[PDB]
Amino acid sequence: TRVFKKASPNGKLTVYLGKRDFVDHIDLVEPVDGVVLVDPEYLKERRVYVTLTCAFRYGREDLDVLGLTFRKDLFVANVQSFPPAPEDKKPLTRLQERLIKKLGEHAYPFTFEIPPNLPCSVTLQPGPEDTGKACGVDYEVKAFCAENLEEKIHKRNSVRLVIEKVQYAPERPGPQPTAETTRQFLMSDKPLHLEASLDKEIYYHGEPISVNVHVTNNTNKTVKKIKISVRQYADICLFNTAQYKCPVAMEEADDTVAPSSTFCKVYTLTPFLANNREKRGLALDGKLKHEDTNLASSTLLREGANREILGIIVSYKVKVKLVVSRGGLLGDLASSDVAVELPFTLMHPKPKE
Amino acid sequence: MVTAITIMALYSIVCVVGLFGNFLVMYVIVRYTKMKTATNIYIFNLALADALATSTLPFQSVNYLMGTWPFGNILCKIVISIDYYNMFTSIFTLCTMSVDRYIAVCHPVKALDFRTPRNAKIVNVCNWILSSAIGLPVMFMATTKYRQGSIDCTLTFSHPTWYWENLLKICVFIFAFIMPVLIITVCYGLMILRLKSVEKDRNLRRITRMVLVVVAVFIVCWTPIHIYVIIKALITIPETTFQTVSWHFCIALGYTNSCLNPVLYAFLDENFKRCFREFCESCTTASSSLAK
Amino acid sequence: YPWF
Amino acid sequence: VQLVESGGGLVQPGGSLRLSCAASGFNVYSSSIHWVRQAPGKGLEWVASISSYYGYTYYADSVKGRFTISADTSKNTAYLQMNSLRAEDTAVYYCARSRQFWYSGLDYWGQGTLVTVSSASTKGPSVFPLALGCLVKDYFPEPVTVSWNSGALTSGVHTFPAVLQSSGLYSLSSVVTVYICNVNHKPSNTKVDKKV
Amino acid sequence: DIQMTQSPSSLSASVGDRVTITCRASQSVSSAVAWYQQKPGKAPKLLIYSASSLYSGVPSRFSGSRSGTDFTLTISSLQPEDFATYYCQQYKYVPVTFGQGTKVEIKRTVAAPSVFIFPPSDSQLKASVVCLLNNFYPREAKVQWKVGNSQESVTEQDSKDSTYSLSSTLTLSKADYE
Repeated sequence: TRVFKKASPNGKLTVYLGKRDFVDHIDLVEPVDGVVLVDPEYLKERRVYVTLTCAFRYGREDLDVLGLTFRKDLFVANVQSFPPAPEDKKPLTRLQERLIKKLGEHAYPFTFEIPPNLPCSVTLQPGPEDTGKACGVDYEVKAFCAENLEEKIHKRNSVRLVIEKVQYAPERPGPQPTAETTRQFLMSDKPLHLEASLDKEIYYHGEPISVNVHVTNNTNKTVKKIKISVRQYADICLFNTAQYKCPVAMEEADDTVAPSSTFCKVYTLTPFLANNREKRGLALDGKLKHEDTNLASSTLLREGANREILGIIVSYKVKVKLVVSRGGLLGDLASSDVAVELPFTLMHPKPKE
Repeated sequence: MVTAITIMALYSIVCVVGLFGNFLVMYVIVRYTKMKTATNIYIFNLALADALATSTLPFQSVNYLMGTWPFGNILCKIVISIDYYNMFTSIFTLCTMSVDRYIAVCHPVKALDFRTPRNAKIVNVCNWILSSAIGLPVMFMATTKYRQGSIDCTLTFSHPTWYWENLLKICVFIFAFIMPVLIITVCYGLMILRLKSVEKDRNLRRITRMVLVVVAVFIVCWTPIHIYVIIKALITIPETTFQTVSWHFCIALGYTNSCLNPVLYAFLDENFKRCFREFCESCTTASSSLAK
Repeated sequence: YPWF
Repeated sequence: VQLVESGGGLVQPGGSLRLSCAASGFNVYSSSIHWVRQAPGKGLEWVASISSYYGYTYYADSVKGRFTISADTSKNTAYLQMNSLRAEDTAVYYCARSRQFWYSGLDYWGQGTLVTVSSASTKGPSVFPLALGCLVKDYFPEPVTVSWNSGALTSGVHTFPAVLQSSGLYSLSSVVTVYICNVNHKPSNTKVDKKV
Repeated sequence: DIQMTQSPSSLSASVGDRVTITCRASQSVSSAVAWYQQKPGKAPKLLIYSASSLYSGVPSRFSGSRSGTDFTLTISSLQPEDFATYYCQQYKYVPVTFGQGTKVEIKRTVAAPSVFIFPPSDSQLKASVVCLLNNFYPREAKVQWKVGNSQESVTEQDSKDSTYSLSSTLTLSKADYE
């Protein structure tokens, strides 16, 4: 068994973490267990604290706007490890007890209970080279030695490790995605009828996505092209929450549909990161540091939870758009569009033990 | 004499201060920080516009003291066009910076994609082109007359003077005084209410004081000249020493804003302050065993 | 603004 | 669930060759494709790798500039273009598959195709008796089939692996102990029947 | 670059015995060590990954472990189908480097070769002497010159008597032989 360790620049206090990936179950989040190793000789009268904070970054690292920091703290938890606080009566995890047994008597445990229904670790892709710091939600465990919390702490006396709060695909598949849209232009005849569906709701990263398109064009308007695209929606929730949109994959076929006819076809799409390196603000999965990441997994939320959850909430949809040729007595190059949306889930399969 | 040299001294000191500050900020921006952000481009554009606008102070000053324009017709047109073009350019650059900060604070999600430096360059070029719609026509009507005893540089109208001159006056009043102040005050008010909608309290108070002082200096510098121009257009005024010191003082304050803009937008920026000061330890994450 |  | 390799054969020093690895049951974006070669009588050496999810592409330090790996995602196939094939490139090239996300070793490996870059050509095996077995020399290229009495005493014969001689052409030997030995060379269609 | 030292290069065990294969890494790889098994004439097959996790379908008798930069593959009960060549890879950094390879063979009693000498046939010198060692054990063996460079070839372990075979050939001149 191996555990992660990090030491302060002065090398006096070091903190031990069993793992750096914490699974976010909908009902509860896995506890953040760890042990900090200190020494009474260095700390004459100070008390060491461990703080777990959730940092959300609004914009670029440089302020350049009245000198204010675009960095919100969505959740901050604090605990006094040494001396052992008689206030908290939390038990000891088996990993924590093993760490205490392995380390000396100068090792003290800390545990964090992350409340449920919080944003996961998501980082926004900066696209072209503009900034040196990432932008997004992340979690970090910091342990520092100080006299009291309301005090500036030197960077030489504090450790800090980024941790990931991740979610995995649900063990059971859901209802098959399906969308329908009927449209008539000038009440000529029976309306155009578009039907689209996906083979399954939950897809994993790198798997192809099969879109079953079925069109019965009963009107007199010919369909020029059919465009299938996968779009990533990032609910960047804040004061006056907004919506970010980005086409991750696309396929614009030239399959025409004649009036009073039908056309059924299956289009296979695959969202991957090779062709999406130039899209600024694309939600990534948010690893520890600059490393191999992928498209951010769809955020799972409780159906009976609060809607105004700050951070980034990632979701994916498949848009099937038919561009119909427009023109009657006067022949122009204008066109109309009939589109449907098929929401699906993009996650990682649960690791097998 | 005593009452005819104070105006000259005031104009000279305002001009030299403006050019000194503008040249300093231009050199620092172009040499040290190297214009790698949208804001840096915005302050650089403001500095260029303000320096160009203030560079015409010696010409007007020597026209005042001599009572004539000894340069010539070409310089007459050049100075008129420069003054009008760069005054509009400065005010409109202020407006664009105000709306940029409003978008940055009120809509950070939209600012993440709407503050690309290419977009800033496009905005500044569009501003300089839009300000040209008065810079060229004034150059197309800036010939000089041999006035009896003077060669004064004025604006020519081949159509009814009392109509087109008042039209230009009111157009400058509406498109350079009231709409810009409206844009600035709305943007900064939306910013301050968004900030107050939430150590942070002291920073918020500092930001409120900064936006308030910017608005106050703009609305204190630019309103007296426009108000007095309107009053002069409406009713004739007798000429006295108080008249000839006030008329000029209003202009001096109007260029004081041009000087203060660099004194505020640049010399208080954090990155600019760091560059000006220049001009004048983390372990790695490893692993360890765990006996069973 | 005005030319004096 | 299957990896099929093809495009290997005799090449001359400096020539070119292109190997194809068709992946059935795998997605080219959810899995990375690796090429591992095994020299005759040696260990495994990684050659190249491609990650279609990221567009990344890696090569060994001994194959950079010469070897080129690509992938056609439509057919779920990976190609390895090999230019300037030096004599040290004689090996059996395996195409392997690993999980693109959270790499967990080479789960699936292909049967592998032998790539021989010998500068020699097809030659005939010269049969010399040993007064009891027979020895074949200059039998290029591999393989060489040998049998005693046309397959009668097949149980009690020991055949040694072919060793590349200094001339480049391989050689093989066989022995039987208490007749006639028959040898068939498939790459040249030459059958020789000798009696010790 | 990381070089993995797999030892021993070759071992001889019997059915039911316990076999340990050692793998040492030059640098420090966290857990990115995989063990593969390759039989003669067949592609390698992954056995363990992450230096401790058993791959699906692999018999439970195979077990891996780590102690710092020293990785070990253990077979609790050697089976006749579990005698092949085992490699040790490290996928922590690119390039991925494999081990030298440990070859497992069946253990039997010591056997003595029946040395034979065959002079070159007249149909060839119109020129290569050979020394032939048949049915010897263990694999290690030497040769003695008796009448340029000599080439030696060794076969795989015999399926019948679990023995080996060796033949060393050398081309001579017409001075000593004639």
